[PDB]
Amino acid sequence: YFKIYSKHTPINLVRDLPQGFSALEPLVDLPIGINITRFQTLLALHRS
Amino acid sequence: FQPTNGVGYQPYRVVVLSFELLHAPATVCGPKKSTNLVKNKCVNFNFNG
Amino acid sequence: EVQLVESGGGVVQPGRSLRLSCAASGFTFSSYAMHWVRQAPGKGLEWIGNIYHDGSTFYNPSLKSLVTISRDDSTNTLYLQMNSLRAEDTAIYYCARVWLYGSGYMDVWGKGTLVTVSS
Ligand SMILES: *[C@@H]1O[C@H](CO)[C@@H](O)[C@H](O)[C@H]1NC(C)=O
Repeated sequence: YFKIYSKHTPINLVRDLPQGFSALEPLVDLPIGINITRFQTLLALHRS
Repeated sequence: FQPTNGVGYQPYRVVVLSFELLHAPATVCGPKKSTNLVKNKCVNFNFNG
Repeated sequence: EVQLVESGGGVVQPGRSLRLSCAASGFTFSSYAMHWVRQAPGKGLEWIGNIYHDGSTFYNPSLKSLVTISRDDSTNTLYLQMNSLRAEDTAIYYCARVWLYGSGYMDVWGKGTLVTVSS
């Protein structure tokens, strides 16, 4: 099972992580049944 | 295969279903016949397992 | 194609014998097991007998010694000898065919023959 928990928080801090408490709700459980050992974030470029 | 052939030489389409019971989670399950809901009585409830 | 035809039905006296024939056309008679089934008017179907390629005949425990199943493979036919007819045997008879290398699905069916016993 691949559990994805997520939480959206409205913040106004400029640089670091804010200090507080916010429990993450379970969003989606995936029946994948596969081995995962590495991950990578996907970003977006800005073109002008 | 010809329409004039009798039974035994006619084309038969075969689909074979094989089940796997490995350590993977059982994604494939049978249909879930939900009955009506009865309140205020001592009943045997089965809610989502 | 596949076809089962029957003969021998009619209105007969009780205790007189009958010989019902089930001729098969379009398929090879071997490798299949043949059934005799009857249904009474107002009543459900009742199975009578089975016969195989070997010649092993199996009867219903409910009715004993009344019928005799006789297979013939030279001309692909099936015979039923009925003896000591009672008044309750008025029925529509069917010839059924099951495949020996599978489950007991009776596949295609005979059109049926009518047997009326009277005095
Ligand atoms: C998962 O992958 C890693 C690296 O490929 C391997 O060392 C590990 O044994 C694997 N685990 C399973 C359960 O296959």
